[PDB]
Amino acid sequence: SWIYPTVILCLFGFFSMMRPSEPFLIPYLSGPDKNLTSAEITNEIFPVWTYSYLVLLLPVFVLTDYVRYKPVIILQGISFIITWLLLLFGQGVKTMQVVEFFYGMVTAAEVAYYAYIYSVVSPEHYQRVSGYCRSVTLAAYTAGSVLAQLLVSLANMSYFYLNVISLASVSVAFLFSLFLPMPKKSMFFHAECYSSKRLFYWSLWWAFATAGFNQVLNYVQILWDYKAPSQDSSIYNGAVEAIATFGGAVAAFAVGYVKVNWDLLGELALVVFSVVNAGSLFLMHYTANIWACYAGYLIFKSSYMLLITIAVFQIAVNLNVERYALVFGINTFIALVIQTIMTVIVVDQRGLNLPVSIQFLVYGSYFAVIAGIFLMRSMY
Amino acid sequence: QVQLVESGGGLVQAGDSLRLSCAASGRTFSNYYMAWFRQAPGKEREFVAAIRLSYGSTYYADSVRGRFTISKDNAKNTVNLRMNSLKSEDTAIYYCAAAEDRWALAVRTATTYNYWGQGTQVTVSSH
Ligand SMILES: *[C@@H]1O[C@H](CO)[C@@H](O)[C@H](O)[C@H]1NC(C)=O
Repeated sequence: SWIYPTVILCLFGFFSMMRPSEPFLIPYLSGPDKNLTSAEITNEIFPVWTYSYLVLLLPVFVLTDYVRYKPVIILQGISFIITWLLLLFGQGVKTMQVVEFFYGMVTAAEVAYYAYIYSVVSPEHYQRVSGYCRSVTLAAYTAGSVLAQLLVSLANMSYFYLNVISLASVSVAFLFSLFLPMPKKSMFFHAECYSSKRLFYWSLWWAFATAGFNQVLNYVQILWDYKAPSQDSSIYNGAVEAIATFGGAVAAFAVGYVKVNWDLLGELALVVFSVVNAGSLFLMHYTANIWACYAGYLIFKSSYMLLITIAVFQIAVNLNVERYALVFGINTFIALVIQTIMTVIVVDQRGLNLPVSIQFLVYGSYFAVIAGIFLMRSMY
Repeated sequence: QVQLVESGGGLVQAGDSLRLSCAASGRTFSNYYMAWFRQAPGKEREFVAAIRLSYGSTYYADSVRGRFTISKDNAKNTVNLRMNSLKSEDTAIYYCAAAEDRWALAVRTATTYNYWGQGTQVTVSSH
């Protein structure tokens, strides 16, 4: 009974997350086919993704539970199709802002994909099905990155034809979406946990770490373009992305397997990994070596998954499955608020309008400051 | 007082190219936004391209994107604009403007620039 919805959802997720053009977005946007400047991409286009994601988050959550999930998933597929159609044939800065708005809509709709299985799968089968869907998405992204690198290097394909493959993949995923069973119920519509201090503390770090991680991810490719202009040197954005994703997945798997009291060792290890994230970001900033910037990105992505995995394990240790949804929804909303404030102040043209050559000094400082403040309260 | 002066505009056949140079003076210019605007008869003043002198960041309007490139020859305190594959829709008077670098600077809004040139005309004739 659980096999059919699970297999269909896993097929949709795999084909939606398989996007060979995602590692080479900056080389594509700044290439001859779009002629977008680095300042325009970083301080006018890219910030719009955070704004739309923050604005659309809560309404999409409320719509999802009430419409029984499936319709939102189909909407996510439609948004994927529109986003890549615009990416393939769009032109100018305004069109890219529309693309960013639709991508933010796509991201805000990902809650339906993971919340869908609750209403169609028995509570006894929740763990394995959720693990299956997460692993399928991770494998899809890694395979897409590896294929993107293989085609660019060996096959010699252009960045235009990488977006054609992504459009075909998302179209197939949408075609898979129209066959999922309609959920017959929902957790809230169709059926005070923060009072605990531990939940508040762990939620805070998760929210702040997630904000920093998403801010760094949105601009890491622009930093690589700055250090190694794509138009004159060989680039390995697919291989680097694939290796970083695999390292993060291995770190997340390792966290679960090794058994240790995270009530006592949680804060020390967390602070250490925040310091490691700060050091990797500082290396990315200062280092003039493109290989060192790749290594720093790998270290940051692997260490963050070491961090967020422990944070999520500590948050959900006592929460109910019903409470997972709203607690984590609030936590991602607050992380989006923090990221929006950061983007407005730093990256936005209405703030400091800082180029990518200085942003990563602010992100390393951000992570170091996170670790420093969290370290306090020890004595006195 | 800052003083912007342009040169290079002229009568150019449609499809050809043209270069425009705006030499700022009266001050040491390292923390200024230097931009180009244009105005044709019966229309409003339109952004063309801008450059950040400190960081070298460049901005373009989608109308001229891919054809116009804005650079900086600091050796003479001049910001240059090269125009390629000109069309009849590019006929206008071009004004270079200078804005001080500071917090919350709207690069493309003409009201942001407190110094403006006398304007150099570029009329594009289609045979
Ligand atoms: C971008 O600029 C290049 C060189 O100026 C030009 O050949 C190309 O057609 C332009 N592309 C677009 C879509 O603006």
